[PDB]
Amino acid sequence: MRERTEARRRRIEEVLRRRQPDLTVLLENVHKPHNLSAILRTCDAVGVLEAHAVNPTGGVPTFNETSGGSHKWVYLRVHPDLHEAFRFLKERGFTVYATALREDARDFREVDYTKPTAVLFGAEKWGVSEEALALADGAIKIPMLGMVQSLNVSVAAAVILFEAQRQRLKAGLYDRPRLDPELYQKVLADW
Amino acid sequence: MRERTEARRRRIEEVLRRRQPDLTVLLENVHKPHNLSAILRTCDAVGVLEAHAVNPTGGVPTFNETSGGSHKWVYLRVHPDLHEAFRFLKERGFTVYATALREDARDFREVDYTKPTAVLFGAEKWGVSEEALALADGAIKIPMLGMVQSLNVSVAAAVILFEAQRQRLKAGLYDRPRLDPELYQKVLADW
Ligand SMILES: C[S@@+](CC[C@H](N)C(=O)[O-])CC1O[C@@H](n2cnc3c(N)ncnc32)[C@H](O)[C@@H]1O
Ligand SMILES: C[S@@+](CC[C@H](N)C(=O)[O-])CC1O[C@@H](n2cnc3c(N)ncnc32)[C@H](O)[C@@H]1O
Repeated sequence: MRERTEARRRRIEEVLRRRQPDLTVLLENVHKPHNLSAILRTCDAVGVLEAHAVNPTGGVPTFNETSGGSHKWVYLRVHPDLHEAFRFLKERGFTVYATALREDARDFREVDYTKPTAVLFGAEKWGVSEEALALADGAIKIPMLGMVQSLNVSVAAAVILFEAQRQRLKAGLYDRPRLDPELYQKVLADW
Repeated sequence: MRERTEARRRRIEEVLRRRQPDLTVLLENVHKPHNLSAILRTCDAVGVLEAHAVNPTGGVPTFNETSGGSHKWVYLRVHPDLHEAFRFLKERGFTVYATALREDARDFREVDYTKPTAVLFGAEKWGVSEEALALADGAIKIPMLGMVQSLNVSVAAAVILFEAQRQRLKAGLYDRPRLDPELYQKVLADW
């Protein structure tokens, strides 16, 4: 009885209480199942409730590599195209930053991730599309101090999301629930 | 002539001038070529000169996934076993922290990465060995605020190395060269 409630029940709610409905990622054409799986695992670790994608892993979400069965816990909304994904996020109050390898992008640590924020990541071989850069509210970049031009996409997603995790921990966002009662009770129900 | 010198020559030295001889990683039994490749790409991005491993990808370093040909730039020293890798690092003044999923590990952001530091990472399916934990100077952990217990190893390596990159950028370690003349001229030679 308490194994059923004192454990599973209590730990799941504890985690649900740290879910951030206003922190997310938009994945544009991320092709490799290992990147999709690792990015969702990272989303779970920083409390992302639902992630977004356009054309993930061929068209249908496909997992394999990481995933402490992370896709079991992080919702993944797939959009028909980039404009719909942006319409969806903007209508919900998100500021959307595209990640870019351009030298004119803003340093990723200078963004305030405690505000509703969605960060867009692009295809492994060629990055965020020109279309996506045009839609975004700004472009951000992670400093590269060596010879290579870019990081693995899952890695870039983690560097940015854990800076968001750092800021929100300090700001105290994880200290109290941030899901309305209906949403909360509804996700509590699935988990 | 200037394409040969003004470009290749100048950009390579610029990067060599940011290499950190006293910041590294020790990879214990990291099996997947995509993790090894992504971790070396991350090492390049934060200025790691040489990385270390015991039993990488089956025994012989094997790359495939990431690598802006990152293995072209980051030296990888493979050791016969864990004790030799530790002897090698300790004799050189490194403090070695093991990464652990234990709840008694220190928060990774509370480590001062501006001192000579080596961070040890373990096998994808089961983590750092009990032997490695016994050898290490301390254990550190990245906060996990969701349902999953761990992050992808390459992801964990990047979260920790970019916190090191953040601290060293502030401390000004990347602002001046930190390689002795012989080492510098020698790596300059290969690149
Ligand atoms: C292989 S990279 C970009 C590749 C593209 N062929 C290029 O050379 O611009 C994949 C992706 O990496 C990202 N990304 C990689 N390194 C990054 C960095 N240093 N800062 C910000 N985003 C980064 C993008 O978001 C995108 O999802
Ligand atoms: C799949 S994980 C650990 C797996 C192991 N089966 C376990 O459950 O403890 C691979 C590895 O992840 C690391 N690692 C993963 N998440 C981490 C976190 N939150 N903090 C510190 N190290 C982490 C380790 O360094 C190691 O290289």
